[PDB]
Amino acid sequence: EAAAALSADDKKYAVNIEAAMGQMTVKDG
Amino acid sequence: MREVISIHIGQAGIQVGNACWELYCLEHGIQPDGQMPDAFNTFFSETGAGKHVPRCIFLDLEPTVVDEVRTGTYRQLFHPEQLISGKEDAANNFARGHYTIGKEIVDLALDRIRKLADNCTGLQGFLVFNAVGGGTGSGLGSLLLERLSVDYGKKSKLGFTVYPSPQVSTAVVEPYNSVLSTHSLLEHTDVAVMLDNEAIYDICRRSLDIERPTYTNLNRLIAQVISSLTASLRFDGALNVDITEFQTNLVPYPRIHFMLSSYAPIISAEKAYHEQLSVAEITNAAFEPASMMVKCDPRHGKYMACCLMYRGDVVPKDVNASVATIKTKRTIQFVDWCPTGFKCGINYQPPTVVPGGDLAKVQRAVCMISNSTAIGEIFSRLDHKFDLMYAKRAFVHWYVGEGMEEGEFSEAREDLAALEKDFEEVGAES
Amino acid sequence: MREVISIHIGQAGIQVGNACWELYCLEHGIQPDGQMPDAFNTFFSETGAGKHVPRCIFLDLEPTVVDEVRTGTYRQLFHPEQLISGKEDAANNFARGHYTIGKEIVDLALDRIRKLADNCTGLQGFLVFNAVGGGTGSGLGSLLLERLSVDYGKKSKLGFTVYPSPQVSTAVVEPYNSVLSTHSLLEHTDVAVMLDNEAIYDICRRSLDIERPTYTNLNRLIAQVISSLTASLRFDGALNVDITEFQTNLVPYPRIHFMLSSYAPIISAEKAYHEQLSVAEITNAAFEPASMMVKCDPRHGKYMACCLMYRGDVVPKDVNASVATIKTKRTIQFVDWCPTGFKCGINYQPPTVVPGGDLAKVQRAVCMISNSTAIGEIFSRLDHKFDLMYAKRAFVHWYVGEGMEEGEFSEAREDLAALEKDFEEVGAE
Amino acid sequence: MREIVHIQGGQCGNQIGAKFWEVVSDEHGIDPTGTYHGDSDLQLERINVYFNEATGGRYVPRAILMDLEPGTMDSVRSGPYGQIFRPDNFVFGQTGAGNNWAKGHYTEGAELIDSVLDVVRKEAESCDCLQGFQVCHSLGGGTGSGMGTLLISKIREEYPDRMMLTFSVVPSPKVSDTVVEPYNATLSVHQLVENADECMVLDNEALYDICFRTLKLTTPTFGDLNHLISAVMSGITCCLRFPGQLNADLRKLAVNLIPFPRLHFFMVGFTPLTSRGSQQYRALTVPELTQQMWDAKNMMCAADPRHGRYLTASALFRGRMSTKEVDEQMLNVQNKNSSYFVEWIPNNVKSSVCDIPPKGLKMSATFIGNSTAIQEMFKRVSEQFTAMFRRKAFLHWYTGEGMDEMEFTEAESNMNDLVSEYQQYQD
Amino acid sequence: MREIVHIQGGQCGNQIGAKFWEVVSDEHGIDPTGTYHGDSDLQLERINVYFNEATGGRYVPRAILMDLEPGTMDSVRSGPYGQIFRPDNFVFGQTGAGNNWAKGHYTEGAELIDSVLDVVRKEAESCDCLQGFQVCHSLGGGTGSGMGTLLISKIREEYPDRMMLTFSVVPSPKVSDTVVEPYNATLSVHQLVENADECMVLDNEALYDICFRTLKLTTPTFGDLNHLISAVMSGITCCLRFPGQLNADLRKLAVNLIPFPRLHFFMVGFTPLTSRGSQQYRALTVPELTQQMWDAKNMMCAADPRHGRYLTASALFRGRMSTKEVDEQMLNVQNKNSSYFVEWIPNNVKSSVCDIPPKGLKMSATFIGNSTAIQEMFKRVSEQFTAMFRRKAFLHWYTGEGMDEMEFTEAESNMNDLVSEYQQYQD
Ligand SMILES: Nc1nc2c(ncn2[C@@H]2O[C@H](COP(=O)(O)OP(=O)(O)OP(=O)(O)O)[C@@H](O)[C@H]2O)c(=O)[nH]1
Ligand SMILES: Nc1nc2c(ncn2[C@@H]2O[C@H](COP(=O)(O)OP(=O)(O)OP(=O)(O)O)[C@@H](O)[C@H]2O)c(=O)[nH]1
Ligand SMILES: Nc1nc2c(ncn2[C@@H]2O[C@H](COP(=O)(O)OP(=O)(O)O)[C@@H](O)[C@H]2O)c(=O)[nH]1
Ligand SMILES: Nc1nc2c(ncn2[C@@H]2O[C@H](COP(=O)(O)OP(=O)(O)O)[C@@H](O)[C@H]2O)c(=O)[nH]1
Ligand SMILES: [Mg+2]
Ligand SMILES: [Mg+2]
Repeated sequence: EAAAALSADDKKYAVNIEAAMGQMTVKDG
Repeated sequence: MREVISIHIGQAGIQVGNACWELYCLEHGIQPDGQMPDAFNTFFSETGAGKHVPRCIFLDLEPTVVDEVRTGTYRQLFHPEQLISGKEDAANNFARGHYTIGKEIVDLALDRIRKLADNCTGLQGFLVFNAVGGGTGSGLGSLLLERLSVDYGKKSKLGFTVYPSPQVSTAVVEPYNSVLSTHSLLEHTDVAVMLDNEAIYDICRRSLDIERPTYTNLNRLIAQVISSLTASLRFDGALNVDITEFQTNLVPYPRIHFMLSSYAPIISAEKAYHEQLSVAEITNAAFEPASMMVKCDPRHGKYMACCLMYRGDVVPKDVNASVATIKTKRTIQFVDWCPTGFKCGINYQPPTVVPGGDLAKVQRAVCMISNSTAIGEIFSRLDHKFDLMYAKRAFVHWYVGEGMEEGEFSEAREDLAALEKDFEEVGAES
Repeated sequence: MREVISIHIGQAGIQVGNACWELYCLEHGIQPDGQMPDAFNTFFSETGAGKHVPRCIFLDLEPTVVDEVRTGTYRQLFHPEQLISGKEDAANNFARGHYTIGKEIVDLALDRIRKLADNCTGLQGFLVFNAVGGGTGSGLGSLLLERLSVDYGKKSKLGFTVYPSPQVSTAVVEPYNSVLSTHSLLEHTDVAVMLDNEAIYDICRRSLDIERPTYTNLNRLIAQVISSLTASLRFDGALNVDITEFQTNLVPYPRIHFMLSSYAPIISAEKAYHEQLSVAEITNAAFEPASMMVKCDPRHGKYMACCLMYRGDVVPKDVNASVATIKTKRTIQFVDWCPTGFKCGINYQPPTVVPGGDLAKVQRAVCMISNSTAIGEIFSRLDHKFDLMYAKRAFVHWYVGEGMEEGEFSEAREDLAALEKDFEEVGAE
Repeated sequence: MREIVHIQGGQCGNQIGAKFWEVVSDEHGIDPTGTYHGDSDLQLERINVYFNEATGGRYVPRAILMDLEPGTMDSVRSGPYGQIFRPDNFVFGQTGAGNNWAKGHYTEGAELIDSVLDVVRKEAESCDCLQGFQVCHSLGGGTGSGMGTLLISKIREEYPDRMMLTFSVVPSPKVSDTVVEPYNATLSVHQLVENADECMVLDNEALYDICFRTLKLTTPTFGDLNHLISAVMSGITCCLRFPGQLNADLRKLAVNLIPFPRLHFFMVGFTPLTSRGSQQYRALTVPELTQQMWDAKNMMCAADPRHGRYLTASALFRGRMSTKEVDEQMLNVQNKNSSYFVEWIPNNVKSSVCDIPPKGLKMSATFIGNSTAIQEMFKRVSEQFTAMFRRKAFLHWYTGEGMDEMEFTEAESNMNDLVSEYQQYQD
Repeated sequence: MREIVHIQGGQCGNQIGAKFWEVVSDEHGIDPTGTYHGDSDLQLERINVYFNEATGGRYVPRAILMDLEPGTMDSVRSGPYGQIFRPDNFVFGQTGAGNNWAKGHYTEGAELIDSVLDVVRKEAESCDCLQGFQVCHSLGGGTGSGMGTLLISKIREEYPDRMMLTFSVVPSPKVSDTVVEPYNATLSVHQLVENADECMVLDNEALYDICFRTLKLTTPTFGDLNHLISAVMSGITCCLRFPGQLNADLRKLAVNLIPFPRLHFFMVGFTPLTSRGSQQYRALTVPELTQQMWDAKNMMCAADPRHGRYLTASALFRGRMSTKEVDEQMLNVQNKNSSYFVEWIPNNVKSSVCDIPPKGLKMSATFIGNSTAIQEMFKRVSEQFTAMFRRKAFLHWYTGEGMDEMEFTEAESNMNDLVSEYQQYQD
């Protein structure tokens, strides 16, 4: 018991913003 | 001792008052913290040694805009408890601002007014800054206007309300809230000085030569008018025109009490070096329709009674020479029963310039505040929006839920219809 | 020379006593060691080579809170057995502190009081601090008030008492021990002044901008009320108001002596710079229910007899002008047959601010201790709780167990019914 | 001092809400660890609207995670920006709804909606002044539709004085993801109009159309689509979190968008979207956002806005703008093509300005439009349900849990009620 | 100068009373050897409540451990913190009752209760002022029930002006640890009503779901169960041994919580119960304490407080707290739901604040509830006792040692008296 104190590539965002939101590096076309 | 208290309700009210006390603290030389390094007595309370607090209250149902005053550049100047907040906004509803949630917050606003009036020796008038197009300004503003009328009875009250424009307006239920507010202003507000946003946008576009005007630029030069219409109390001149003079000279009838506005010298830094600004030239610019602060044509109506306050080095004679040239012009008109129509006020202190402001240092300034029958047109267009819209019972479910009744739109309709009957009748010759 | 013997009884007495003597040591400049680094004679006894000993007994049946003073910052200030402790406490039982466990400590309590009254030349009065809800404050507090009247008759017995709040209390037997001790308070205590805790909670959160106050924050401005009232004896003023002047001024009847309190300047340090200190609206703030020390609205009742005690640079003119305005204020109501309803006592010492205190240093101060008919609403709602509790005979077996009989419940209630009857017919026009 | 209750339900709602708090915590400046590091002091001032203060500078969102399968719950907590969530708010079942509205709403949702109502009331009573009840779920699924709409129905009785946003996706007309969606889609609408004060209609085919035609991304994943929703979902309450020259809460939008209680369906867009090929070629100005804001390509609804007539509108501008430029374009679009707008309402469009833009973006805005074009989305679902109910196909699952065909007739009757009232307003 | 004598009886008493002496020795700061090693000087202020000064600064507890079986004292001395007890207090037997109340009370107790009142009397007049006695025993067993309650009866005859705490554990509702539990429970209740000044009930399944659902541990052992039993008993006497703003001695816990002398049975609950994986998300504020303190799940008795109202409530706060928020939260819960409180006692809830918190934690509370919902714990045992007795089941073991069924009829007569009077005051 510790009641005294605690003491304890799937997402693929592919969207970045540089003065306008676009694509980081991956691909386009 | 002259003293005037000002109240600020609605998102228009605080943001106008942010620029109002920005110029007020600059005329008297006090630093923004609240120390001057007795014209300050009419706007500042001399608190102890070196500390001054403005004699105004800020109040808004929305807790947003109060915090940026509380965390802005005027955190130390204002009194920490004079700033009045709310749990939530009235949300463009006159029902919420007047009945449900403003009621729990109007009584905390009423007692601080009593704290302000008890501190001063002799109060002169009431200034209210609001917008009838929204919920908080129209709702709590009317709610306060009931309370101050019965408590501080028969005292002169002068109002500055930002009405909807016929073209530029930022709310759908905006014609509903203006109609419901006008049923309260006519029987209670003594003189209502009108305001409109895009007329001040237009006076920033063609005069100050800025193509990107914002709300900060409009409220900065509104404060120039407010200081000009209270410039007689602060500084000495030829003809002092106080708030007691302003009502009894300019409102002819109990239900005919609306008012225009003008401020003729509005000149940028580059434009000032070429304009020859004499009393005759600045008088002609104020009466022209392009320089007013509500978009109404005074040619369409007729002027009822006019009042002019001159600031700076104005000799008392070319002001009378300008009046004679004004009255001999056919393009300006007066109603037939008012032969004497001008009140002259001269003050000697020129308007100050805020640092970073687009207004340049001008040695002469005139503000033309006049009753007119052309204010029927800005009330006819706003009523024309309501009648076409109320025929389908649109947007009523927001209103009847929060304490209002369905029929209350009808008395507010005929009250404005009676006002339109008054404006058309009194402008008719006989 | 002038002298008052402050007597604190019970746990609530110690915490207001630890705060009062924290204020008395600053305003006279008494160091916690007990040595100065004229006016101290009324509150301290100069002995030996410049050593100052308080004229106060901290008697309580629980040996815990009194031992905190013995291990606190003020170890060298108070005389050791001048503080008095018992082996076991009453635990909010009236029968314990009055009959079975308090009777063996009263004989030690009056032994110290007799020696305290012997050293002082002229004892102007007694100051009583207790809580009716506590078993020591009710039980031991009553038997001390009984024996003090027998030994020292006709002397002033000024009392400040902590009544339970209507909304908030911390014992279900607080309605029991309140009116059971109140029966002893009518016949013996000369002047009783009420302090109510939840009213102080509103004062701290509305005015002192402390969102989360504690008892130490409550007792510091409770102590500020006490120092303002006794400030006339300590420091000379424009019109001094002694304690003997206080009883003859606000006791119209020997039963009607329960009076309220108020303290006007209540602002923080950051809020003091913006507020304008002037006895115009400082006096108007005292008559507001916000500064009211007991949670009862004064505009239901009528202010019967009022006393104003003023501190600092208050000129006598504008205080007499502010009295004229508040008399014309229809919101404040006075009884018709007492047209003179004010006492104007001004002292020339501004209050001393404690380090770490929530209150700001101010130049002017008002203490409005006033008899009123709206204080009977406190006794009525205290009585209304007693009808619900006594009808089902709850918590009685401890009261009848420890020597105390049962018939005094009818007798204690009969006295409180006599008070509420008196407060109604006298206040009537 | 206002705060918004975000509640997430279903497979669709949980993954979007993972992306929603991903960008908001980044916009407010708090790391995935849980420590505030926003360098701007204006962000830290209004933190209580979406974040509860915890010990050590820690913040936890005012959000719940509600689902019937532990798969979505495990997927949210595994990735980054999922550790910040409340462990107690991770309420979860073991059955799984499985695309049945009867299971989500009545049979297996009932025994575990009392547990989710326990943590909502726990979170609601802890905070000071409640503003709204914003829900992100699905209408064509089974977990977020059946349990969400019952939770929508249950929460309206507990707090009947609060606004509510429904970020609820709609099955696309062109493609489908569930075979038995229009049974579930129609039966969620019937329980929705009676209690939802407003609806934020979304779909997926518009997000694919936005991310391919405008962002020039041939392979968009759910990271791309849910980021655009997350950009919108922060933009609706933009005026609350930050100062602005003309603020607007949820009820400011609510009064300015619905003439009537039953016409509370919207279409939503997000204006500052540039491809990386045209990253340097678009001049970011107030004229340039609004020429894309009112474009039909940028809407996040299946409806074509030019077919329907706009009934109201709303604009949530963010950043440093001159309000004349804001007000001129809104008046310009009303007079350039008034045939696409209403004739019997003056000042159709509402506007607001927030003084703080989102991260990276200098200017941004969010369009909220109640139009008659949402009828085109309803009647596509309505014509599918009638053709599928006339023979009672796929109904033995639905009637097996106690839901009669009489409710199905009531759902279609209310489905026809919406398309009746929008259509003759457009005439 | 208030001294508390601790008495442990039987297998359950000697094992879980050891862990009560584990936490107090850990909180007062004494090592397993017996010397002081605390940080502050506050701990040494009141040591005399639980410990005796001896040679070399060693502190020996005021505890007598007593049972009929020798197996427990093999476990008691061998465990950690087991050396500190005096061996003269280690009085034991040789036979063992074996879950029989008759052997403990009459047959094999009679040669040993005379011995244990010699040991108690030696530590009685050794100290200055007896505040009273506390006992923690078992009711389902027999070596701590029959042998214990005879001691409880005998010390009230000798020392009638002192007070009794009985931290008695009752049989669990859904599971049973012993077959003959309903007999030994009801025969212990009949003796504990007129002899014990107050009683606090602990239930193992009430501990079981707490240690799993709220503490989020997969497999708590018995030591984890006894810790919350040990934690609550230290919260009983927190105001005695330490200073505070408002002090509640153990006589205050009796005179305030008990309206009538028969209605003295309580229920207990430990407030700050958060897991290791959920602590850092939670903000340690007194609103978070009061919501957990009044929760039904947090109580350590078999009763559910939504069934029956609280006649009187208490709270033993420990630490540096703002008493305004403490006062207004109890005011709020009295004003939020006045149905769940007994109406005819105004302001039912008592609060007292101890200025020092326990070790590690900084803000804690200990709820004491004289609720009328605990008659369900009486009634379920009472219906078990009637059903077992009506076939005279398991009776030849009891009546063979000196019992007759007259007491069993009398034991039921006080058992159903309690549930009748507890229900009477609820109405
Ligand atoms: N000239 C000027 N007008 C303003 C300013 N701020 C707001 N307004 C006007 O106020 C109108 C909105 O009405 P308000 O009453 O101020 O809105 P509100 O105070 O937030 O009240 P709610 O919308 O109900 O919360 C807008 O149409 C603006 O024209 C300002 O700073 N200057
Ligand atoms: N105003 C104020 N009241 C206090 C303070 N401390 C305790 N009290 C009050 O005292 C009441 C408790 O009764 P006490 O007088 O403290 O009890 P006691 O003196 O210990 O007497 P016994 O409990 O019988 O030992 C609480 O309800 C509080 O309202 C304090 O510091 N300030
Ligand atoms: N935008 C978006 N939509 C999603 C996501 N996950 C699922 N959906 C939508 O959810 C719909 C299917 O719903 P379903 O999985 O049955 O929801 P359920 O009831 O929770 O099981 C599909 O039309 C998807 O478009 C996501 O991560 N992002
Ligand atoms: N918490 C806890 N309870 C126990 C423990 N041992 C026994 N009990 C309880 O005591 C009852 C059985 O006790 P028992 O050993 O028969 O007592 P005894 O034989 O008379 O000393 C069961 O109902 C258990 O709930 C323990 O180690 N911890
Ligand atoms: Mg507003
Ligand atoms: Mg005590």
